[PDB]
Amino acid sequence: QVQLVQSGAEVKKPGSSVKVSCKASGGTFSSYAISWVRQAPGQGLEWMGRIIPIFGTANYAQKFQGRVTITADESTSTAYMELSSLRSEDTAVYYCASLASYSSGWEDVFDIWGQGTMVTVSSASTKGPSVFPLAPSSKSTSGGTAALGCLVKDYFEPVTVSWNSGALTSGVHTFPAVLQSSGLYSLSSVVTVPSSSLGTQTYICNVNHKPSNTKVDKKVEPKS
Amino acid sequence: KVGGNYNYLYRLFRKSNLKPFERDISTEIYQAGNKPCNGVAGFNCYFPL
Amino acid sequence: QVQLQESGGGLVQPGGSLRLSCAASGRTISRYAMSWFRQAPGKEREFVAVARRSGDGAFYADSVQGRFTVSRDDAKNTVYLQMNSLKPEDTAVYYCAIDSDTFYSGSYDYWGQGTQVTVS
Amino acid sequence: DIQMTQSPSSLSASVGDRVTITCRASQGISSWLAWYQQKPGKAPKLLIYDASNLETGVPSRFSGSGSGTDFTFTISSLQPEDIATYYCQQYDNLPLTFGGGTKVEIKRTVAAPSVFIFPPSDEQLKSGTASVVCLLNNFYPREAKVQWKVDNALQSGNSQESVTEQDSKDSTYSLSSTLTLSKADYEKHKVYACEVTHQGLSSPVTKSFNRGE
Repeated sequence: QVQLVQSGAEVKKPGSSVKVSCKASGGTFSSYAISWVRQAPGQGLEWMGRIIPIFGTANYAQKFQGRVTITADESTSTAYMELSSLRSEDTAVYYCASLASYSSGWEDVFDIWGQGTMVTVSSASTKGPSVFPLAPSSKSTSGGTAALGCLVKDYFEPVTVSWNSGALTSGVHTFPAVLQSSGLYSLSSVVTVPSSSLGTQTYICNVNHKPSNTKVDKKVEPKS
Repeated sequence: KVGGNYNYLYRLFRKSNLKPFERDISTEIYQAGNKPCNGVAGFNCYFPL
Repeated sequence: QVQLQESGGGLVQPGGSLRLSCAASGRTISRYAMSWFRQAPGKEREFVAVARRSGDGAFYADSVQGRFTVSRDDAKNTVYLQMNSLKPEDTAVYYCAIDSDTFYSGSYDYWGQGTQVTVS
Repeated sequence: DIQMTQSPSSLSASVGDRVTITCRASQGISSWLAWYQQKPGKAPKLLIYDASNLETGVPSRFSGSGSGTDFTFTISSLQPEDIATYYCQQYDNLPLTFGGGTKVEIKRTVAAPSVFIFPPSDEQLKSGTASVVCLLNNFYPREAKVQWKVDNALQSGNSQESVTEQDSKDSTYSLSSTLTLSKADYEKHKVYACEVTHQGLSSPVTKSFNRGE
């Protein structure tokens, strides 16, 4: 089976020429014309980079020409992309894909996509989660249950949350939240529980991030 | 395209001929005069396509 | 500031169909939406329908979906309603209402008056 | 500017509806065109890679056709799994750009929502900050009221929002609004609240609270 793989998720910074790499498995790397896809949350396919490794020719989209470069090194069986002058729109799940549909008899449709990674360039939040609680009143209840929540918004990579070791899930929710005007991100979650346990069970909201592993947990305390 | 279209590929160099109406799908690396280039560099071992 | 009127209704034979209309003056209703209500004589109220400007059809209450149609005309501030298959449980007065909000997708509903629809 | 667009931003329909929807572009082409389906933040599906051609994996419910500047996307039935967006992208020339697409949701009866209010706690006060969230859940439509009624007044510019996609379980929705404060504002704003009005609501519902709790 054929497959392409990038390196682990990482952080990219503007104002310099960064060296991004990804490998192709299954047949020689020289057999596939590799295309880079910066699939964004809203936008879909991309064509900002295409390289035929053995011929060495590469073309780019009108947005990236002049400042970028691609280099294929078959010694380590890797294809490199020199990227510079980044903008905030680069928040996307990147894939290096095979555009090798010329020997297939089909006109260059993409067939194989790599595992891809969520590149971190924006000023969302990690490294020092300042969690604080949020507690409803037991008057706005419906269905015989009450809810809880917490929120984090401080510093900079993206954020992820958790409460406990996945014990009770009578009801849970999460939102693709927004970032504060300061340019820093906030995220929240909600869980529900019968009214007798609300606040008395001493719930705790925890937050951690992969790039740094800064783990902190602080409590929540609604009223019954 | 004005300065691109590198996905339209064909054959400009290869050694062996194929018989009439024979079937072939090969895209293997070409030899380098010496023993072939098995996924490595060599003299030229230029690509089929 | 606020003004709306209606027309139609009366005492009619059951089993057939009927129409109902409503309109407003003093303003352009393109910002708001329109809804209708029903209330049998000496009893409580019930929902009828609502009109949306997107033109994606119409919405009605649970038990009145398959026999009602509603329409609206922004430029004229008019609301139109139609009903079919009269039954002893729907013999009632039908009110006109405006789903009002300041250039918004949501709305708070304000009611006016209605017309009589009574079976023989 | 070779770009394609759709006319009903939020195309709604029940399960098993006949829809002949169109994707129109400024310039017409006879080849090098495809259509996709996609979730928010996930790769696109190879649904229609060519004009009037269906590839493996496509269900019989969807199909494509057309010619010129307009192309008709035929829907024999809309499955509840189709909470997603369509696209009508082209790849004819070098300077490419992506389409806009349309949003899809399942038309369903309306249900009564769940409404909550999230006042702050004394830990926020001792820490220097303050905030409030009031939430809305289990409603069908794609938009509803979470209006900010800080001291019975609207606020914008320093507030935040939070919304989900359509809950594929019973085609429901949720929505919320947020607040964040310094001290001086918390000290002079006495009664906080967010007012909600709903189709099946006869009077504006007001969820309020105070600072001392």
